[PDB]
Amino acid sequence: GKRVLIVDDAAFMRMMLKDIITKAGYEVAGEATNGREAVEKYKELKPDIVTMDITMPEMNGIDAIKEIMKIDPNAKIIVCSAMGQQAMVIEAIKAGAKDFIVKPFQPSRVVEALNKVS
Amino acid sequence: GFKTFYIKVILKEGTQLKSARIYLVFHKLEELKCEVVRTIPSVEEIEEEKFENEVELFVISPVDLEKLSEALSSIADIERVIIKEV
Repeated sequence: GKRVLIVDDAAFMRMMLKDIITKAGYEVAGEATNGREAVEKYKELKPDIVTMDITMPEMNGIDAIKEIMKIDPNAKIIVCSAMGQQAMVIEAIKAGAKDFIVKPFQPSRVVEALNKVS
Repeated sequence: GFKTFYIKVILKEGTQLKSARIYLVFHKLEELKCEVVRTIPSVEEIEEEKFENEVELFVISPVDLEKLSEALSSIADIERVIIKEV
């Protein structure tokens, strides 16, 4: 019930999230570097929670959210954004995302987001 | 016999993307089928972040205090949610 699928292009960003997740009592189900891989990993890993980076519009994290929602209408997705992205975040929430966190990652915020989505 | 509640959402000083954080509150209220009657500041100002660390709402709710408070407490990154039946 604490398995997370981490989706982010940057290896360092995923590392920072893995560290927070582990220290917070959750576990890394797996990771993806893009949205296409995210949907594939969602089907195979069946994670409880997904963290989806949407900081890079070209990466199309929003489309991956919609695809994951189609695969599982009960999916629990936490969007990872940057400052100034309120419009994209609101759009992601309407697409099905449950909550959001903002970079750079603040452990206490990530921990509460994980706890609350559960 | 619906109910009307006064709600005050208080955010922490550093809270990022406050308009999106507040949107989550509006999204939760709509999920519970509540109707927002009035807000402080106006909806336009909220969407433009023309506020500090708190937002006030007056809503008509088909659910009671306990379920409403439980639902609003499920939102992360909120210092406090003040709810009073009116």
